[PDB]
Amino acid sequence: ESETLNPSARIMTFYPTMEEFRNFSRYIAYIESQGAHRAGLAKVVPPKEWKPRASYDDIDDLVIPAPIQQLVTGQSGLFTQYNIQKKAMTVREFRKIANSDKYCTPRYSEFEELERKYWKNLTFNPPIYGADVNGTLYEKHVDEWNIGRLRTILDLVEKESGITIEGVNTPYLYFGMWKTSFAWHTEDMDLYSINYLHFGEPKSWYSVPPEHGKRLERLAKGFFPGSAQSCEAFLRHKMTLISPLMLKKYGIPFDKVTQEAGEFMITFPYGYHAGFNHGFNCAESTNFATRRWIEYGKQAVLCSCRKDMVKISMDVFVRKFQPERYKLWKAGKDNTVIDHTLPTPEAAEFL
Ligand SMILES: COc1cccc(CC(=O)Nc2ccc(O)c(-c3cc(C(=O)O)ccn3)c2)c1
Ligand SMILES: [Mn+2]
Ligand SMILES: [Zn+2]
Repeated sequence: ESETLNPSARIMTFYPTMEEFRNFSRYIAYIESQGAHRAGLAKVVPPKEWKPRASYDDIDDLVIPAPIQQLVTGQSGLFTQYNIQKKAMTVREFRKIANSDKYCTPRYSEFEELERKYWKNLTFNPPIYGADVNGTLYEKHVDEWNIGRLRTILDLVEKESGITIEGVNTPYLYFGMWKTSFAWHTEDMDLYSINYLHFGEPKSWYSVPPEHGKRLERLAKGFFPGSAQSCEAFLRHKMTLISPLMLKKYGIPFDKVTQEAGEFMITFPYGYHAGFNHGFNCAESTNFATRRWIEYGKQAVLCSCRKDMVKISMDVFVRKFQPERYKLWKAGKDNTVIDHTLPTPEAAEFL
């Protein structure tokens, strides 16, 4: 029934109308009814009728409080990325640097060409990434797909505890330049992710199907035995880069997609993704949830070596949506196995 939907677990692209696009949670259930989640990542092109801001020509004095210089070390498809924190910076300053001859995009024809230059020049001339900036670039009046208030059940965290977790139930802005990267990771508590590329050069993405996630971890634990012994989930450190050739060489299935300005990317629970920016650009993102996430949340393996890391209490979710399992769960007897192929319950109206 569900194992027949998207059996190649390939990344799918959707073009909703305006009526379809009005309701966020339902559209997510819809693309899951089509098996999009099996790829771990999906692209949703919004209608030409739509825009979250009239103009971005007024944002150059916005502060990037904590820019990050990305220093990559390693060879032949395997890399560790170190962060060097630089002093605060404005968007206009960031733009100048990004566009300067030292840091700007090299010339290319096909995307494959830029892909090769990225994996060969990754460890040279470390770029600066304006990541994890608190804020949104949506006008306050836009009610469709507003990253600051998506109204999913993730709201239960704030609603019943008051806790805000920056970037997780609040938006982050990312200012990229050529060769800035995000390492292999799943989301905090294995939540969903949504990413909107407001403007600029493209952002390319790699993804591994959730049903093969463990194979990627097995491979990673084998290449970084030291890290694996020191932490139960070292990939959440967001430092590990692994080229597609390396994945191919060891038979991890993956897919890749390029996100262009004005497009959304959705990641799904336990979907490993990575990628890099093509040039100066600006993206907004946050996490969200569906009822299907709850079981992922109950089973997520967290970082065990840093106290700073993100942990959401699952208790309120299991009481409200799985009350008959609560005593079993709280007593450590909930042996439920996850089927990565089943769509979230909210998809019932489409099947
Ligand atoms: C010691 O290493 C770190 C510690 C704390 C925070 C970070 C920053 C980070 O990668 N944050 C983050 C956390 C979760 C994510 O989903 C993304 C992310 C980033 C992008 C992107 O760069 O556009 C795309 C997809 N995901 C980024 C690194
Ligand atoms: Mn992510
Ligand atoms: Zn750790």
